[PDB]
Amino acid sequence: LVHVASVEKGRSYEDFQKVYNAIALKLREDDEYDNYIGYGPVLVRLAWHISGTWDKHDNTGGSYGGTYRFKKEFNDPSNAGLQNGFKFLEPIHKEFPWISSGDLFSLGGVTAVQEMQGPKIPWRCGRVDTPEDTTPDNGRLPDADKDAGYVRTFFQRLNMNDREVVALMGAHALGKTHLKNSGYEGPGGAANNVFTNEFYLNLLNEDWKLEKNDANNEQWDSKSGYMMLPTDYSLIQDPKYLSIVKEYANDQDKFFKDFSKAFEKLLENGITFPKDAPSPFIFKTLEEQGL
Ligand code: HEM
Ligand SMILES: Nc1ccc(N)nc1
Repeated sequence: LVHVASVEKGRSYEDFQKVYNAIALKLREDDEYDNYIGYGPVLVRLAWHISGTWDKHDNTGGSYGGTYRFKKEFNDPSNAGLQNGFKFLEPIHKEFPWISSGDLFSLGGVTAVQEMQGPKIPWRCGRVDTPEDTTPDNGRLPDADKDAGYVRTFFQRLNMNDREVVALMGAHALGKTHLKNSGYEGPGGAANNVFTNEFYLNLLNEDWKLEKNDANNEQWDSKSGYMMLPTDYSLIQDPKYLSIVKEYANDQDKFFKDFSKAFEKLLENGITFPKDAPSPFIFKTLEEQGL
């Protein structure tokens, strides 16, 4: 099962920078969403969930085919809430109808990370929409009520190692859990629409108490009003994860560089890029363009 990247006909860096810019401008404009968190976090989660269906064993799922647009995947219980991200991107797709769905969803996540002052994430075009019957069944995205061994084994299916898993999880500084979406409630820190290494600092420095929420699920709560999922907290229960948590808590630049690599890899799993494919694009932020 081979998915070969195919550049949208005649398109180049400038075309994709325009799509970036439209996403970034709408991120700025539609600022009220989710009690003024804005759409950044949900777009990052959308990019991850459309990628996280991948299975290295047979190359099913993954970002390439854009299959989130089909009802089976759109209505995955694991994807509850992501409809808000898709609705955000609808006017973008209308303005730029030539971009593939997988390119749009993945570019949304890259744009969100960068516009929230995160690391640059190199991004490659050429995902191609595939038919409805290529949509992966529900149940490939991870549960949150589990322990470190679960997390480790889960991410092996995505070809991610301990350092890549701990780096990716730093995205949980962003946005919040919403009780009605996932059965968990609250943010992981204070700056939840700015991309920082706060997730690791909060894991190490807050006083965490294991409580039940209003959906009768356990989660870890701090008196500052932050929360951790059981799978988040597992990163300080397992000694191998804990060492990497401490590394990223103590080195912002290292976290940014490792996140950027892991997130690009996540968004590109399953895709074969021709030797003659364009190099990865690194988009300028609005701020860098004076826009
Ligand atoms: C063991 C792996 C993970 C689990 C179990 C997990 C679980 C969750 C859950 C339950 C939520 C709350 C959804 C809702 O109520 O709205 C959430 C939110 C989020 N997740 Fe994860 N996640 C995992 C990994 C990741 C990864 C790898 C990324 C991306 C690099 C990521 C990005 C996000 C973001 C940005 C949000 C906030 C969304 C919002 O505010 O709307 N997650 N995750
Ligand atoms: N989205 C999110 C926020 C906080 C935590 N701990 N996990 C996930």
